[PDB]
Formats: sequence, structure tokens, C-alpha cells
Amino acid sequence: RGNWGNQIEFVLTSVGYAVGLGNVWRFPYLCYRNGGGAFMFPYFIMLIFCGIPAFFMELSFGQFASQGCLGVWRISPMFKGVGYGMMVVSTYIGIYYNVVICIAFYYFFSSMTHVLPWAYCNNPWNTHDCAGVLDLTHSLQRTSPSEEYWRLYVLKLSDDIGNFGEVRLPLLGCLGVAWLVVFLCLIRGVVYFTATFPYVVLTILFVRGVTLEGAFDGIMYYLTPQWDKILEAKVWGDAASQAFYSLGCAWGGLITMASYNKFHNNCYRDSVIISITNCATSVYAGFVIFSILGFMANHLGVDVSRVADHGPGLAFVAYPEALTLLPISPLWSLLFFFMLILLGLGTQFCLLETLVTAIVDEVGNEWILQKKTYVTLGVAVAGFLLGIPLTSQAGIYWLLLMDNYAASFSLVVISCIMCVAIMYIYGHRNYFQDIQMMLGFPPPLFFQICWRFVSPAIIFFILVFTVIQYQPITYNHYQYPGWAVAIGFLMALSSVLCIPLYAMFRLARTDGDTLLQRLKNATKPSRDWGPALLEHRTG
Amino acid sequence: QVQLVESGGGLVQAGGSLRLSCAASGFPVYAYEMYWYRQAPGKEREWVAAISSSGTWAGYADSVKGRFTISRDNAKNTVYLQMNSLKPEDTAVYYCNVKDWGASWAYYDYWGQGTQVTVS
Ligand SMILES: CS(=O)(=O)c1ccc(OCC(F)(F)C(F)(F)F)c(C(=O)N2Cc3cc(F)c(OC4CCOCC4)cc3C2)c1
Repeated sequence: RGNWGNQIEFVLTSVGYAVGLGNVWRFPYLCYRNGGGAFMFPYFIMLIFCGIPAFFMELSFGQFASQGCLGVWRISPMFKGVGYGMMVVSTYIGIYYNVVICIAFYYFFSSMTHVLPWAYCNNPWNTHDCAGVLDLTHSLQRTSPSEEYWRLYVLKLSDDIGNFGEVRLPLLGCLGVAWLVVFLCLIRGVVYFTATFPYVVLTILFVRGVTLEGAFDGIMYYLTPQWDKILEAKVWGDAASQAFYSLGCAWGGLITMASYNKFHNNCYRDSVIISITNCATSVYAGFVIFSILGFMANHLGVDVSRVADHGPGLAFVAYPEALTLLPISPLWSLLFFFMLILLGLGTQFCLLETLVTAIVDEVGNEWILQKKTYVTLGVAVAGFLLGIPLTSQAGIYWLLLMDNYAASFSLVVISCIMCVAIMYIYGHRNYFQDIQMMLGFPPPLFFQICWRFVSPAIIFFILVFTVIQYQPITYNHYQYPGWAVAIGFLMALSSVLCIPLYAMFRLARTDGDTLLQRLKNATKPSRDWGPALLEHRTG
Repeated sequence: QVQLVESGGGLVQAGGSLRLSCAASGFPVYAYEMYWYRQAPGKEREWVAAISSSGTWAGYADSVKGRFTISRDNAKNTVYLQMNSLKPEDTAVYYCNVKDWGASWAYYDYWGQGTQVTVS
């Protein structure tokens, strides 16, 4: 319904938050690893019944009190470890999400030639198995010239995590540029292009992907359901992690950003608009990738389910493959990788704006604010240093370990702990009134049943059956060794143990010197809790 | 390496039908859009039709729409132009074409031998 060109700019500014590398890069690869038919039902169930409720909760919780992901734990000071856990998640994201941007900068710079290198098998990195889309009987185990460019030129992939080999100086140069553009923007800190350029660019590659032979096999493998893979806890863990991750849940940036939002803003409306358009965008970005896998399937002579069973890298095997079938091919490659760059840098900007803000709110005001630039610089320096091994010859083995464990189901359990802490310790009764003070209407009954019963029930059983059914992680038939999966668990629970660790620390610091009344003193709200100066029904 | 060889031309009366075949070899033709053109006597080489890699989208010249049907059989490495409701102005040398962009800023048009159609 028409609104004099004003509200449509609020829609397009919202749309620009929904599209990101969390769905242009991350959704298709998980969707393939789980096998599309199996992933789509769990993804929708977890997004409807858990993700959207926890997204709206994190927005409201921050907007109401108007405090960052740490200082909002003034409802129950004992649980401030949930906020520190969200900073451990945010610091695992920042280091690896810049090497996803290295690869984007490398393919963007690499597109500055007369011929795209990944188009043919006539290059020195290529094996005898290279099939060639444009290029006797040769091979039993054929490969795409784009799989070999990725695996043997971009990243000279070692056979193991232990073989760090040598650092990829071109990718490390891109890590430098990536961290500079980020840091420089945090000093400088038009909508239409940011919010639409991804969609017109995805539509070009989609209309291309649809017209290729065998695309329907890829689309069919994407959409026909697998009601046979349904009891695998890993599918529900991955689907839950993607439903929470792609919305920004348990990165803590949501709360911190919402703290700047107007007290009477409609965070219900903004949660539906962002999450519904994010859902659709993910399904679209996945559709185009699968329409390309359908083409690689008959081009290589194998079942769609085993064409390119990667992790990170699917978007750097598949989108490159499709670009070589477009006319004026390098122009669209430059525009495509520039779209990925400006999608990625936009989330690093919001992540690092958050991370610095929360670290400042935690400390004595004047000197830490004089240090604002120096601390942002310290984060970008430390983010480059911790990124070096991901540019090593073993890099993506660690990239999949951080993304599949440190930044996966940990987001779901950290936000489940918040869900129960607010609903049962603070009290749903008290919280729904707090929402009603700023929206004017109570939460829809759907969110009331979801927060109180569904979300802890679903999350609890996915947690239990994942522990029962766990299998060693594999990147495309490289099976990870015993020490590596042990580091995976340590990164995964490094952010969760922050909760009980702070609980021990407060139960030591707090007054009481008795068994349980000190836990009651530690769980009830702070005297400073609630909104700023004027906005009090109780105060 | 790339070769294109058309067949199916000749004399036909107005209101008649012909099916031109183009046999393609020397490349993975399933990856390419295929095109048809015609060169009428005393006239410049004109576009007639195009077909997607899978045959999902098929496009035609405004003076041909609804009269000719383009189709392909990627197992045989062929593209066909089914010509119906032929009229004298359809008299031309019909050429089969593929444009290899080579993952570059330009294309090499590869041309078939040309097959004459003559409509009385
Ligand atoms: C799609 S994705 O690539 O998978 C992905 C995942 C996480 C993301 O960030 C989470 C985070 F933003 F929290 C961060 F990056 F800080 F960690 C993003 C991302 O850039 N944003 C999501 C989002 C949500 C909003 F509602 C929001 O503005 C509102 C303005 C009014 O007041 C309330 C907030 C603005 C942003 C930007 C994309």
C-alpha cells in the first residue's frame, strides 16, 4: 500500500539487512552438505518455531532497556556470561568472515583479465581429470576446471590440518585490504543500490542457471523432500545453527544495535519483514547454486548429490562455473564479486561497531573513550593476526571447523539459555507486560507458546540427540583427526562455559553467605534495570 | 576443431514445410546456446532464431514468430529449425551458428556451410 516514497525507503533499508554472506555464501553449502530435500523442512521448522521468536526477543530485550549485549544483563546479573558468550561468538565470526572476504577480493582481482582462468583445463594447475565446459577418452574421476582453480591455484590445499605449509601471500594481501577497508569505514561511520544490486545480480545468474541442461536435476534434488534423513540430529543442528546465524541471533549485535532504536519502535514489524525476506533470499541464493549443480552433474557424469560435496568453497566452485557461461563473462564476474565484497564488509562493519561498543560499555568511561580509535585498531590488528592460519595451505580445514563448530549450534544453546532465563527466572508474565509497554499490544500467542514451551523443547532434544549421534566431521571425504574434532568442541563450548563461569564468579562476589538466598539475590533484577528517565510505568 | 554442417534445404512451394538440421561437432555443444541466421539474395545476413542450452527459452525474429520452431537433441549434437507456412520472402541461404565467448570480453562466430531454401 502506497506511502509517498517515504516508507518504501524504510522497506529497502530493511531489505539490505536480510541479504548477506550468511545466505549468498553460507546457506547453499550447508544445504548441499545435508542434501537439499532433507534440509528444507528442518530449516523452515526451526526458523518458524525458534529463530523468528529469538530474533524478536533479542531485538525487544535490547530496545526496552537500551543497553548493549553485556549491560542488558541487568535483569539477572548472574547471567552476564550469556553476553560474554555472545562476544566469544562475535570474535570467532570476525576472524574467519574476513577470509571469506579474502577469497571474494581474490576472485574480484583475478577477474581483471581478458579470459577467466577457471574456464579451461589448458592451465598449469590443472590435472588430467579436468572435464572442461568449453574445451578420445581420458578419465574415470572427472573434475570441473573451477574445482581445480579453487583447490589447486587459489588455495594450494594440503592433505591435512597439520600441514600448514606456507601462507598464501596473495590471500594474505587481500586480508590486509579487507581489514583496512573495514577499519577505515569505522572512522567514516544511496540505499537503493545496496538493497537491490544483490537481487538483480542473483537474478542474472539465476536466469542463466535455469537455462542450462540438467538444471532441473539440481532443482529437483533441492526441492524434493527426503523424509528418510529426518532422524539425523546433525541435520536439525545445522538447520538450527543456520536459522539463528543468518538472523544474527547470539552474535549479540542485535541487542546492541536495538539499544540505539526508538523505545516505541515496532520491533515486531521489523522482525517479520527482515526474517521473511531473509528466508526468501536464502531459498533464492540456494536455488541458483542448485540449478548450477544440476549442470555440473551431467557435464561430469555423476549424481547431483556427489558433484561438489564441499563446505566453504561451494560458492567459489559453483558461482565461478556459471559466470563462464555468461556473455562478456569478466564484466559480470567483477560485478558479482564486488556484490559479495559489499555484502561481506557491511556485516563486518556492524559486527565490529558492536564488538567495540560493548567493550567500551564494560569499562571506566573517559580514558576508554579516548582509546576508541586505538581499541578499534587493536581489534583489526588482532583480527588480521588471528586470520593468518586461515590463509595457510591448511586454511579451509580450520575455516570449516570454526564455522561448523565455534559459530554453529553454540548460537542456539546461548539463546536458549536466555529464553529460559527471561521466561522462567525473570518471568514471562513480567516480560510480556514490558513488551506491551512499547508495542501497545502483547506478543502474538504464537511467540508466547514458542518462547515458553516449543523453543526449549525442540532445542533440548536436538542438543541431546546430537550428543548421542555425533560423527567425526568431514570436508569432502577428508575425515578430520581426533585432535581436530577435540579443538572443535573446545571452540564450541568456549562461548557456552562463559555462562556457568560468570555464575560462579557472581555467586562468590554477591551478598548472602547462605546456600540459596544468595542465588535469589543474584537472579532478581538490578535497581537500575528498566528504560531511561521518562519511560516508567513502574519506577 | 569446431565444425557445423547443415542439411535439409532445397525447392519447396509456398505454404510448404521444411526441417533444417545442423550437425555440430568438435565441442561440448550442450553448454552452448545455438542460433540460426539467413542470408536472402541481395540482402545482409539476418537473424532468425536462438535456443537455450536445455531448450527452456527459445527466441525468434519478429518476422518468423509462430511460423518457425527451433529445437535441439543434445545427444545427437544437433539443433533444428522447423519451418512451416513458408512464404517466398523466406528464400535464403540458412546458416547455423554458435558464438563462443571463451570466458572473455568477445566472441568468435563459427558458421555452418549454409543450406539454400527456395520458396516458389
Ligand atoms: C543475512 S546474513 O548474511 O546471514 C547476516 C547475519 C548476521 C548479520 O548481523 C548480525 C548483527 F547485525 F547483529 C551483527 F553484524 F552486528 F553481528 C547480518 C547483518 O549484517 N545484519 C543484520 C541485521 C538486523 C537488523 F535488525 C539490523 O538493524 C535493525 C535496525 C533497527 O534496530 C534494530 C536493528 C541490522 C542488521 C545488519 C547479516
